Order: sequence, then structure tokens, then C-alpha cells
Amino acid sequence: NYTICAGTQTDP
Amino acid sequence: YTICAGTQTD
Amino acid sequence: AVIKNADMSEEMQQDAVDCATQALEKYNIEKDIAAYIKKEFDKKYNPTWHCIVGRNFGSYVTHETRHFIYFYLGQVAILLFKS
Amino acid sequence: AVIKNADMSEEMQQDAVDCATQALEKYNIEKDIAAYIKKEFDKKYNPTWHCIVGRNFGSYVTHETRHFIYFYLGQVAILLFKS
Repeated sequence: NYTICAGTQTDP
Repeated sequence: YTICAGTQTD
Repeated sequence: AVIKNADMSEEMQQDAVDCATQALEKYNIEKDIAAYIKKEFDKKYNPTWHCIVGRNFGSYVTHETRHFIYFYLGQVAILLFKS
Repeated sequence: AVIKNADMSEEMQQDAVDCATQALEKYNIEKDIAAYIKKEFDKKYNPTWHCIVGRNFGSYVTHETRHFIYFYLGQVAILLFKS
């Protein structure tokens, strides 16, 4: 298992 | 089976 | 809800729309909305899903057949697919 | 080029930036920019990459460790990851 979750958000 | 797909907002 | 492009059962398409609808009621930040939808689909349809939510973006992705939907809820676009 | 978040070797990061730079010089539309980057990375670093390019979007995804980068080039945000 080589996976992880991540999230992104653009700047305002 | 896998497919490539593109999307574009209007 | 306007479906722009789908490779997905009519049933799962409905579920994607309902899921996004619930997420938009709970959250107003794109990342949180995407996380809600991704996590719910991972739980209901197994990993691994990815979700992108936003008004302005383009994408190029690879998806398993029958596991891809790109739709608008009003003016916000949602991309949800399984790798 | 502003890296906002990464889990990626410094050499692969520079390649993502260079590839995105080439994509922006050639293509005007985000989907095409994304496609160029995605395709170069599948070729150079094996499938399966996914690329999102935009000014207003949030995401929640699952990536293989060492294969995730999220950065701005000018006013354009680029998310590139392997799953």
C-alpha cells in the first residue's frame, strides 16, 4: 500500500 | 479497462 | 443538475448528483465539497475515487470504464471518477 | 512557480514545472494544458497520471506517495498526481 489522500484549494 | 477523458468548464 | 459527460450507470449518476447536492448544502469551500463526495463514493463503491469541484478548471484523467461523471450543479462543475 | 503542496522528489518537481511551462507556452485551454502534462508524465514516469489546471477549483484525491504536486505558474493552478 503506497497511497494517501490529499486535498487542494485554489487561492481566493 | 481504462479510458482517458478531458473536461473543460465554460 | 446538468450532466455534461458520463460513462456511468444511470443509477450511479443519480447517486453522484444526490451526493454533490448534499455536499453543497453542508459546505461552501470546493475542497470540502470534493472531500465529502470522494469519501462517500470510496465508502459506497470502493476506492479509489477522485473528485474535483470548481467554476474554472480543465482536466485530463484516466478512469475505469463505467466510473466517470462530469456534471454541473448550477454554475459549479463536478468531476468524479474512479482510477 | 509557487509550490503550494507536494509529495515528490525535487527532480520530479522540476520536471513537473518544466513540463507545465512548455504546456502553457503551447496551449491556451486548460484541458489541453492538462492533457500535455498528463501525457508527458505517463510517458516519462509510467501510468497513471491525472492533471487538473484551473483558476478556481478544489480537489480531494488519492495519490501514490512521492507522486503528488500542486503548484501555481503565474495565476494558473496545476494539480498533478499518480493513481
